[PDB]
Amino acid sequence: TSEYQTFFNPRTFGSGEADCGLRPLFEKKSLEDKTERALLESYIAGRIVAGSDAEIGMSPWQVMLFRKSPQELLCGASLISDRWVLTAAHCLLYPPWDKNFTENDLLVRIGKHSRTRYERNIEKISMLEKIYIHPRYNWRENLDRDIALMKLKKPVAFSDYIHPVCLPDRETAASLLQAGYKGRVTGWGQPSVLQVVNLPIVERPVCKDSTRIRITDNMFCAGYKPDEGKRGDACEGDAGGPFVMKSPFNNRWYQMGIVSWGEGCDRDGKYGFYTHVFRLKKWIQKVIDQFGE
Repeated sequence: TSEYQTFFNPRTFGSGEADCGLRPLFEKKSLEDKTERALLESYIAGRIVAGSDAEIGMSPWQVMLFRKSPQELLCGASLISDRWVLTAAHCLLYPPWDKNFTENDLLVRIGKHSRTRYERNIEKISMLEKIYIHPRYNWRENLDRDIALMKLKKPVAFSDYIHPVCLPDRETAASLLQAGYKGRVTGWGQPSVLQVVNLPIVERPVCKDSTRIRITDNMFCAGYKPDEGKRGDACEGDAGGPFVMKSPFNNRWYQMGIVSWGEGCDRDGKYGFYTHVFRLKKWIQKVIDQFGE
């Protein structure tokens, strides 16, 4: 009994929205992951330090984006439906590096927890029907509008390990997406299981002051001041993967950001910059509706 008003047409979006952002191995079993209370600034088993290993099923919207041949790990991504996947544009299109991947170059692995171990009946491979990149994606400057959608060849089957994440409404965005609230990034970064780091959202004027890159409203930032030592490293989060927050309103995980880039990954305190998913919902709806059926 946790209420959620679906936003998208299941005809174009595929299925998954009504039950989005509730994890089968956690919210559905009345269980909690080892660090989610830390997002509430509450510490129960001791200060963890830096980032740590995710538990089986902690992040069932996690999607890895691979280059087909030769098989190499390109980026993170997130599953928002059985049919649609979110990622960062520069993962696919980056001219300064002569990077321009299309559907045929790529596959996605969904449901993985380890990496030095395959997963029977657990991880799914899936090919891509089509890639959609924001047309005002700016790679020349600041990575403005760093967001892309990828449609799966065939809809994936949801399991305990595969389940989509929710996308925010105005009210959720207005309330969760503010300084001092904490979010969560995940990445593979030699570590051998998916790493989780929790990070506080940083105020816009401080984000603007940490860098000479022009920061636009299509971006937010999270992390700790260059002062602040062994805390939690934003740069652990793989480019294009999700920045997620738990709504106290309804116990649901919402994807607030797409990991775009890191600032000062060579400092004591690192800041992460994220594509503002809510400011882009308009564009996401536009592509799902045009291209989803």
